[PDB]
Amino acid sequence: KRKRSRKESYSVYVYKVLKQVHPDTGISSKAMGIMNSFVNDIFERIAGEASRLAHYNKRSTITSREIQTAVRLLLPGELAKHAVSEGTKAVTKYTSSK
Amino acid sequence: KRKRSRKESYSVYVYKVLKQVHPDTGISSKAMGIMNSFVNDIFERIAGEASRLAHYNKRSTITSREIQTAVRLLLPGELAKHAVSEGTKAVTKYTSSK
Amino acid sequence: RHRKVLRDNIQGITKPAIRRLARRGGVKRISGLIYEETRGVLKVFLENVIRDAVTYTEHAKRKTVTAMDVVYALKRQGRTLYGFGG
Amino acid sequence: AKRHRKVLRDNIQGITKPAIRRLARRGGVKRISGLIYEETRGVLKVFLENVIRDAVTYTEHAKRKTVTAMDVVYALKRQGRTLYGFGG
Amino acid sequence: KPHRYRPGTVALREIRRYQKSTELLIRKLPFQRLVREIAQDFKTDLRFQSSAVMALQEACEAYLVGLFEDTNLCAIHAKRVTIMPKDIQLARRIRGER
Amino acid sequence: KPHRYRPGTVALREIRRYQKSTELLIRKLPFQRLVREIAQDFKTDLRFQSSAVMALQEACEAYLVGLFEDTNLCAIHAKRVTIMPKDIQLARRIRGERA
Amino acid sequence: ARAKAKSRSSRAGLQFPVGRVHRLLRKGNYAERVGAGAPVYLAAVLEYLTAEILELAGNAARDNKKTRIIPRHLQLAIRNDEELNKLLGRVTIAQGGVLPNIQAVLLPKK
Amino acid sequence: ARAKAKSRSSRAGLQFPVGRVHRLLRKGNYAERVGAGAPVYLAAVLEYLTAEILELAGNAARDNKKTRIIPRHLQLAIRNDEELNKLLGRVTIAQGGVLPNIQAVLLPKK
DNA sequence: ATCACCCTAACCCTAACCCTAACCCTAACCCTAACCCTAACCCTAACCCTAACCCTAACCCTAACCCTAACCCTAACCCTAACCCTAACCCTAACCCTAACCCTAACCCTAACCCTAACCCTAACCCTAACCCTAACCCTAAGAT
DNA sequence: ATCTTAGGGTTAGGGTTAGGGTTAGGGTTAGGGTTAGGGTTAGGGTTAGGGTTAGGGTTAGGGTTAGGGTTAGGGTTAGGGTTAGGGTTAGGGTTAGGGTTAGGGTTAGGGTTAGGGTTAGGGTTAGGGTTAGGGTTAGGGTGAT
Repeated sequence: KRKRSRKESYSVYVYKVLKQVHPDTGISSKAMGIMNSFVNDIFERIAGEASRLAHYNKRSTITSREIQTAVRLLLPGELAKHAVSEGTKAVTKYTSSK
Repeated sequence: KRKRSRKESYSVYVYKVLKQVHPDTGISSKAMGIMNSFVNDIFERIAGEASRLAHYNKRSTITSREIQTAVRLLLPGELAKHAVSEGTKAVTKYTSSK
Repeated sequence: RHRKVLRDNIQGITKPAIRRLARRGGVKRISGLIYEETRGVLKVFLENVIRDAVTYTEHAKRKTVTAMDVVYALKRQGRTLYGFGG
Repeated sequence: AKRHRKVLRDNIQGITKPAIRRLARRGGVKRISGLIYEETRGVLKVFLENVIRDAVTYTEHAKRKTVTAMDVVYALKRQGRTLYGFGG
Repeated sequence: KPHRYRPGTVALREIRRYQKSTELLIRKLPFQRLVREIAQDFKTDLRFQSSAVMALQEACEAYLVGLFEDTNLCAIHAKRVTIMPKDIQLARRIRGER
Repeated sequence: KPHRYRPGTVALREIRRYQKSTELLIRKLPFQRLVREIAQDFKTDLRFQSSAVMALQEACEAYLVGLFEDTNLCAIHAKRVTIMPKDIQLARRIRGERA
Repeated sequence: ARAKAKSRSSRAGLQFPVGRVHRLLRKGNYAERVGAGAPVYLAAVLEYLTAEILELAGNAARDNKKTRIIPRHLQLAIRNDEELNKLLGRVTIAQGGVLPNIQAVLLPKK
Repeated sequence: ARAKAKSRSSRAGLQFPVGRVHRLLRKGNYAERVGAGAPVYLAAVLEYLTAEILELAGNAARDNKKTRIIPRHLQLAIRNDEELNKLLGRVTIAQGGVLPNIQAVLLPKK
């Protein structure tokens, strides 16, 4: 009955993305830890800004519009442009599948 | 039927405290605006830190202990000491009157 | 309805104004090349703040930039401002 | 029976002159004055104290006697120095 | 012959004068034109509240005054009394701006 | 005479060597003792994980290296190549640490 | 049937509003639940900080021979106290000005 | 009697988990409600940034003639890219080192 | 090393004006009381992770010595910024006018929440072999003379 | 051109860890039911932008000049490079015990809802604190002795 709680991470998805961008390259454990930290940091930044945006304008819901505005506020120029493009494409594809 | 929404402020309470500390002293409109900004800023800081503390320890409630720890984190030495003393005193007095 | 395009307004920040701002910062003697450098610095700062203010304004589906938009933009730049409805 | 502790004295001198030289070399410093070392130690001490204080605060809030890596990570994050590679 | 102050006397007098007051040191209308010119690049046919332009001016002047204090320190560090563009550049570099 | 490098040659060599590498530059045991000593006044009888001490060491070394880069810039501003305590103090004042 | 109401501010011996603070905590998306003593503690701390600043600002106003407090007095109070200056290091007070300070090297030599 | 389950990540054509991001948004006390398209957008953005950094780090790793990515390669990738350097300007990477920069005035005259 | 002379900021008195503080009404928000349910406390047990200790061997630190080059101080100069004055121009302030715009109210509907079953994905665990590190050797470019 | 040295390139071999493969349990997804947050339309106040006039305070440009920044030279001391001796840290190992964490059982504290009473916000108004203007005066700067 004494079983430790499980701990989730982004290792699987980071490895998938790595195998897309560089088919031959591998990654060390420490570098994977760095990538998990990075993903958590960015998630928190974007989610916090979206929360503040919703509160300022007296809305109860976080929608993709708040996410887009937060992305535009937090990322520098070309990064923001490309990230917005990727987000809009993903949402459009998701909605197109009913 | 078309009336503007009310605006809340801490002006009443700031004036009460001012009359406690300096009975023969007034305050201008701009100074009061600044005091409002200060109170809102400090509220946001303490409440955010308390929320993060509750999240780290897997607790669903913000209690006086979270507020105390947040105060100790956010304020310098003597400010933190005296603020903690005031908070504990107030909570004790509140509990005493059923 | 008609709106007119503005240009080269950075020269409106005159040499005396820059000298006054330096005086408040406790500067005694000023080189002649400071003024152009200062204009560039102010330009960069203002662009950064105004872009965020306009982002906040557009998110709300408004056309008028309010003081709260500026306050939020400054706050997220790391420069909190008191006295404008914070 | 019970495992008692012992006190520690004068460990700031453990940060030696060669170590400070190496730290300056990674910072691109070519020539170093003799009075730097003392200065450096002071600076370091201040930094450490602040971080450690915050960390201990976190540790006390959870009612633990052991300072973990996450306590340090949170303490550093709330001072504007985010650290990757130890969790979070 | 007519009275004439030595170089630096009037500068010290000006320092004492402007550190004693609180008014804005930049003309309001030129700053407003500058703000509108800058903003027209991001979006066309924008409107501004008066308080928005005033807040911008307050922030800008505070920023420049702080920068000049740091620049003065950098100039004094180099055994000088005159501030030069390299002093501003150094101050901004260390601040993390450039 | 036996071979002798001129002043600054070994300094440049060391700069290159230590900018190429990534290991820690402070000895682990003395740093751990310093950490425990500093912590002993905030609370008595504390325990530390190994990773906590390693995190502290990483953060401290990164901080010091950054400060040394800024100090080097301040020293070069005054037409010197030798860093002095006044350079550290100027860098810390401008950074906002007020020292 | 019902007892006469007492404000929660009066029970804690405070001037700041415990009820309003409690509501702002519940509606701020800070946590799922809010304890009974959290708003009391927070209101007490806010009142303390307000009183500190106001005392210093009143002294500043009296030094300039004024009855009212203006933003300049708040600025002087904040920047002349080490702990309040540290707490508000990244804050700009509108129409606050700066402290009078001239570097000793800039003063006339003789 | 029910259609075979398809992951929302495959519906959006992503590698990052839309469901997990949705849960993290719901549990993180960010708002009362979360829209259906928020987790998709956020997952897409996170994936793009991850791919961004990983491509640059893989290039750096190949430059030093190595097969795995270590934290040094991540550090080099971040500090050699202007926008990634700006985004992660206040971040320390463990075992990363620094960029090899020496001031021009320090180099020998001849 | 005072001293005459002269400019500037500060101090004081008076009219006046506009901004603050007091008052009144009222709608909204806080307090009280009854009810319910789940987060948090508590006590036990279980494993496990840190502190304490011994050994040892190589490697890093410390101190002394020799020397050079970087730093600091002085004098000369020359050019650049401060100070002052005048002509003119552009900001400031007060006023109007209107169209754009922001806010509210009523309406309603669809997107988000809630619960349940079941099934697919991800974390924990095992095991192997391939990338990385170590040791010995040789070239190779750069430093000092 | 010449000797010398230190980092880098090559090869053979060990070994650590990253990557692939199982298994299970729990977290995501589909399906159905409910409700209130937000989107839509109309209307109305309000406020920001554009135009006008007048004047007077501020800016720009030119002339005079001193003193501060720049440069070259000379001395000196302090920091760099080197070497031998010895302290001390890094690594390996073991032990035990105090500390962290899960698991089952309670309970009371916090959320919900409705009704009613208090209080804080909005709007109006008088008067006094602050400000503008005019007149001394006290402090401090500047050239001369």
